Amino acid sequence: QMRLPSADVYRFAEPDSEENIIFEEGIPIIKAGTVIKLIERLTYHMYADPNFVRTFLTTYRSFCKPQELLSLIIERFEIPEPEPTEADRIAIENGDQPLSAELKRFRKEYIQPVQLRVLNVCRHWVEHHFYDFERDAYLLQRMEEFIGTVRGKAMKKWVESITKIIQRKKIAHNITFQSSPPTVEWHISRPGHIETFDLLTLHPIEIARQLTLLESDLYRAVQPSELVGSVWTKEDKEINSPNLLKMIRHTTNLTLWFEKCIVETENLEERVAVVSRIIEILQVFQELNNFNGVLEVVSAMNSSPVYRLDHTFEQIPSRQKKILEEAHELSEDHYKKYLAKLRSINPPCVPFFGIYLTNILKTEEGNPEVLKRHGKELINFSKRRKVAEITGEIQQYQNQPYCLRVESDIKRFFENLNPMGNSMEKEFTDYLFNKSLEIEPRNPKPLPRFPKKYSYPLKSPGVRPSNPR
Amino acid sequence: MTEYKLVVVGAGGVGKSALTIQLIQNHFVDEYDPTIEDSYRKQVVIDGETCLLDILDTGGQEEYSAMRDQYMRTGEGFLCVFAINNTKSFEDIHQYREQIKRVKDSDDVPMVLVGNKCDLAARTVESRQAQDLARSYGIPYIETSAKTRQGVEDAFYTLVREIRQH
Amino acid sequence: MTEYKLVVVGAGGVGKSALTIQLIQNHFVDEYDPTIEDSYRKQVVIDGETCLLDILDTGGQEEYSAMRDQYMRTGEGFLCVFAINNTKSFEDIHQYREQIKRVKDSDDVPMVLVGNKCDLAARTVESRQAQDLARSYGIPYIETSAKTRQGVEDAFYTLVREIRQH
Ligand SMILES: Nc1nc2c(ncn2[C@@H]2O[C@H](COP(=O)(O)OP(=O)(O)OP(=O)(O)O)[C@@H](O)[C@H]2O)c(=O)[nH]1
Ligand SMILES: [Mg+2]
Repeated sequence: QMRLPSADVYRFAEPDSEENIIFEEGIPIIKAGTVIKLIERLTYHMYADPNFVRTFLTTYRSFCKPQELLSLIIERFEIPEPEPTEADRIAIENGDQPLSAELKRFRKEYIQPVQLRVLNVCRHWVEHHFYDFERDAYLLQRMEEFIGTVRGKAMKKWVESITKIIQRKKIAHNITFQSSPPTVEWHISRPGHIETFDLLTLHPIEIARQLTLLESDLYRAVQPSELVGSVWTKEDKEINSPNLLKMIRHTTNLTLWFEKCIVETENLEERVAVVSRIIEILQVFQELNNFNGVLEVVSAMNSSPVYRLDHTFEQIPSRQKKILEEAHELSEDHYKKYLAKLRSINPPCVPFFGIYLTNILKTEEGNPEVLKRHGKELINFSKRRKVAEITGEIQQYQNQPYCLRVESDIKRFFENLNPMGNSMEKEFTDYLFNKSLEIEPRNPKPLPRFPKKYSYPLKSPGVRPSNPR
Repeated sequence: MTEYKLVVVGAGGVGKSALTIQLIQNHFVDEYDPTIEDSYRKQVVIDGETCLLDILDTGGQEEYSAMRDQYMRTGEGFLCVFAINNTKSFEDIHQYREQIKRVKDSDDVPMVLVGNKCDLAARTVESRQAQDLARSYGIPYIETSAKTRQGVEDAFYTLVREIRQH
Repeated sequence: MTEYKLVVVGAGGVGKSALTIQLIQNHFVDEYDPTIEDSYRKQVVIDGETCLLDILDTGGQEEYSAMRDQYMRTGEGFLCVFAINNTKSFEDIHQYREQIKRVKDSDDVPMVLVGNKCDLAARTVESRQAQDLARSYGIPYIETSAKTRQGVEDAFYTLVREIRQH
């Protein structure tokens, strides 16, 4: 049995009680607790839980301010060591050197792990949640002063390290692959002739690849700070969730572009060619595990303007109808099949972010911030663990990069796509629907004929990659 | 038994998710997990008739505006929600109704107008303005306070009645 | 899918972190930041089966025997790493094996002996000496380079296969 400092000179030694900490019914899992108890466990001396550190650092701002968090971990770090024991006093009083058995044990089993864990929190804080520091300069000065006060040849390794990470973070990612990326594919449009780039002139395989690289980069850029507290749904969403919104807006624009390409091709035969090309792009998206790409296509095919084009879908080959149907099925029954498929593939992949947003929002609106026990308001940590489980799954899929070569011009083409032009949403959306009524009138109005608009061959080069280089 | 597919639509931040949660979840359990299977279905008894409610709430995904048509086509009845302290969300209702009519290709779709009280900020849409809008559309108006659970059952049950009487 | 808890151990500076980050992000970390304790997650298909890897990257030879034991309790498999250009790190291996055997109280805990930094020409530990040690423990020996990525997947995935057949 090891003695702890007096709860009178060190606040993190109060014993655990149903009034300051609650556990979830293999390390313990915290359901709720006071901020002091949460910090104690965040830096517990008995076991490790890097998972706790990420959860806490990702979600603490709703129950503790940055400045207060720093003050508390500094207090946690400053552990008073015990007084010599009776055996030591005897030795000291005889003029001998004390064995200090308990002092040495206390340092090895309590002080060292607690202080190392506090420093670990500081390191992860600065390395992965540096925005707290970018937004508050005094907080950073306090951190630097603290790390700079840490004495001892032992802690030296970590002090120097954290100091360097901090400096690196203030003044401002190579990739190695198992294999070599496949060769870029070209169809009608040739390299350098960006003016000719379009849905049917670029190779469908390369369209899916370049959009996958683009969508992957957008997905990988979303930080947890843009999600916690449901900030993307609030009035300052543009300020707090810029990367998320940019990712969603690209997806929306691409869906609208697919719809536009379809309804503006008035000639039935050419429209059938346009729809088939888009389904081939979906097929490559599936091969690449770009789920965001797959749903962009499904969303377009199920939009009001396109969904009603019976004469067009009637001419689509069965193998393609099947492909579209199976893609559509991923979202049915609340994405049941999509969730099963995502959990089974081999990354890299580009997940559909929508699911995550809804789950985070509901977790936050359906759980209380605090649980009350005997008049005490304990932080509801299980709520935070649930949100961090979601941000954690998002981060896991953000790690693996795609082994595909970027083609600058094609990438530029898609970055600048603007189907809506200068029109407002409602007007553009009404335009697409009116175009749909024009090209395929409601029954019993007869189907009119329209002149061709494409002067180049409409035959698709297919979706199987070629291999010459 | 009959299953009713209900879709909750409206501007972001009006409390659509809280309504769904309040209707579905167990209000007598410490923790709620929306990632759990079928946390969107609830068996209920309405006017002595037992049925299964399947609720699609896309709160949080409002920015994916091009996915709206697809999400809406899955429903038989719709809850059109606005926040009583947010006039813009009230003014958006008209377009949501028109879009629902378009994707269901019918001028007579089962729906209920729902005004939700999200917090204690000042109300900007009065009961009469909303009642008049609902009357002009020929649909019921229900006011809720998802936070206190008032009117939640009423909003969904009223919608189911609209579906049964279509 | 099955979850596997892997733990990477070995003397400080051998490449535990670089190996893990290369596996996780396909990125080579050139700077040296001593580790205290970090965790990573990786979904990957191995032998046609989808796995969820939990990788615990520990701090090495930092003379914190107390904490180390803490990491080994949870792990299902261990990657015991040394650098082929550092004899002392090779000599530290048996200490880790003994500790693991002790902590988990078992003579056949799944593990892989990893000789890292095989991209460097100044080798001081011969493959034969390491292979003999691996045979004495009844485990595979795999040489790797977190820099070039050589043998990295092989090391981690072989460990997964051992945990799976155990
Ligand atoms: N040339 C080469 N250098 C490597 C290789 N692996 C790691 N290094 C270098 O070795 C140094 C220490 O690598 P780390 O991965 O931090 O070592 P570690 O085992 O995690 O150290 P602790 O966390 O202190 O226990 C770094 O400067 C890396 O860049 C490798 O395969 N080849
Ligand atoms: Mg390390």
